Amino acid sequence: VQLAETGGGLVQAGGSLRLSCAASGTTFSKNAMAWFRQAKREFVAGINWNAVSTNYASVKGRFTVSRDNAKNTVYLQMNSLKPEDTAVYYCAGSSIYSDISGAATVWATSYNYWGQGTQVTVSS
Amino acid sequence: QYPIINFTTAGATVQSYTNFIRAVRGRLTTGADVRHEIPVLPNRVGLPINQRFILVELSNHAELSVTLALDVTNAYVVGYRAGNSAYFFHPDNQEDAEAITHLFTDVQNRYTFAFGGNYDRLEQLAGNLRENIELGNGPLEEAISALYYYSTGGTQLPTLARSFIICIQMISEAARFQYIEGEMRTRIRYNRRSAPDPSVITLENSWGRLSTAIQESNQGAFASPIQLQRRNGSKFSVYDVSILIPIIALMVYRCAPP
Ligand SMILES: [Cl-]
Ligand SMILES: [Cl-]
Ligand SMILES: [Cl-]
Repeated sequence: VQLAETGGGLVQAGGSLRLSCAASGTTFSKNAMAWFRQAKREFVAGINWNAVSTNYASVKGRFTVSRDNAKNTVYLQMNSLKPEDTAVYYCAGSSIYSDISGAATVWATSYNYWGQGTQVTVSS
Repeated sequence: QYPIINFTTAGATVQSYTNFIRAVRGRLTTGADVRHEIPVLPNRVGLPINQRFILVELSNHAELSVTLALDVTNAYVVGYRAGNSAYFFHPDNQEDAEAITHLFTDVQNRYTFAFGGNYDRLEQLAGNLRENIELGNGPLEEAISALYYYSTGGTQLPTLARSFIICIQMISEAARFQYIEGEMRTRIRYNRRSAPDPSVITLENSWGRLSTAIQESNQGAFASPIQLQRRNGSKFSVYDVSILIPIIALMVYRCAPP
């Protein structure tokens, strides 16, 4: 599996970023996706194959996760950014599970493919 | 709480496996609906969720155990529970998507696979075709182990797919066909394991087609004959329901009983 990410870098506060991740070759429309972040590597957001079920970590009401199966893309829209959100953000996926529910949702081990991280740094 | 039928591969005898399959059939259908002497499974449409599944508890001499969930409409495995986790094949519609959430509700972790439980997909994952995958009490014993260890992290995908293929055939297909049940009793009898021969494979492939033909039949004669294979791979056609009465034990519901 190949991943391509866009978005990241420095943003101020109360300001926002959009992280985007394209995936292939895999069946993306069939895959559970998630976003993780590090400092210090934990679960941020996650979304099932049909995007009718989503989970969030500290980030609730700010970050929203999205996907377009047409493009094999998953998104993280981050709003109201605070300095504590500074981390390296990784997009994760499972070519195995379409939906991961319960505790296992947040285990990095539930996801078998990973994008390289992007530094997101929110200044005071 | 759905009905539970318990079977152990430990000390498995031809009789205990026959009693097991008989009991599985008994739970799949009331037998109220028969067509040309063959019992029809409950009609999916209108079927209340509390009646939708049965549970098959498998255990071996290793004293590992797993719980299979079977859909009463097609007699097919939709998922299973091992320990604190439940795993489900990818549902092909919303209504199936909803049904399975009533299965194994007290498990800590709940997974839905990206793939369905059809042989074509499982074969691709297991790396082998059904005709290369051996069947018997020995293979069921191992399959049960592979399934239990999947929940602990000790089982790779290909071995899981292979273990599904073993269970589905020795449970689902055997409940569907007296003929397939028969070949399994034979393996147990001689304490042997072997890949299923062409007669077994073509029956499996033809179950939906035979359910349709039998239920749409005029007088018991098929409009279109159905080609099957014998054990030795030679081909012959079924023109009539009479010859299948010894063969097929259950049918998916294709239409109103007239
Ligand atoms: Cl195996
Ligand atoms: Cl036959
Ligand atoms: Cl008829």
